[PDB]
Amino acid sequence: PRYLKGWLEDVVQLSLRRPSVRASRQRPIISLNERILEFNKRNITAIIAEYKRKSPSGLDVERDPIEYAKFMERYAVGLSILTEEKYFNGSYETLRKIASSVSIPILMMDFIVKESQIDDAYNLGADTVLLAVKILTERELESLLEYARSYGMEPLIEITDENDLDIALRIGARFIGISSQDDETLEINKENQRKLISMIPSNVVKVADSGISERNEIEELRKLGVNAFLIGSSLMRNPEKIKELIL
Ligand code: NI
Repeated sequence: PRYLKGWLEDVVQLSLRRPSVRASRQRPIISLNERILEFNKRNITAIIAEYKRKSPSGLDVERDPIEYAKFMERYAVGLSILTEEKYFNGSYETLRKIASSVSIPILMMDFIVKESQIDDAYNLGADTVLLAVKILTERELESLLEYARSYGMEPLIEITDENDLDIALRIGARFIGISSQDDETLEINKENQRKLISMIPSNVVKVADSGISERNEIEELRKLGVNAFLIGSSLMRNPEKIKELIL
């Protein structure tokens, strides 16, 4: 990984030492990016419901993961399942129960810094992973995209700024997540995100996460070409809000 400072460095250290998993996957890769494209065809607002009990931003909730995934199976374009343990309270069991029970696309959200972690997603039943430009070297990014591509997964590559975009495009990314939050500091900038989004080739599938709770915020973002929306906190707190966001 890159040399990092502070909480991010700590989590990348946790992550290098994370025990891998052994399981045979008993389900297909259901492609998150294609389904998002499919919901653009039908003009259905395409929302990735995130399941996370905790965030470094101070969310701290208990709720049943299986009931949540099931409720979201009906309206979500896919699910994002936090598996990082220390800062998000996630776990691989959560992903495994979640993947066993629904048949919409599932993304594994963690801090992937080694191949066995992508192996962990596949064996647990996730259909794709998030990669962070910001914690990987360019050679690690490229080869971890190649490695996820080899289980037939198109990874979601997170960019926070323009230098991230240049590295992402160069390494071949076609599925890009644009974060308003910078993870190393927790600097939130929604104007920086808007600029960044206009620079992305028309040919990449674009996912946006702010801290989205409002329908107008989704609408603005769609106008700029954003294909799908990663929404966590507000749906952790009121799942049924999803209905009003999809309408
Ligand atoms: Ni991130």
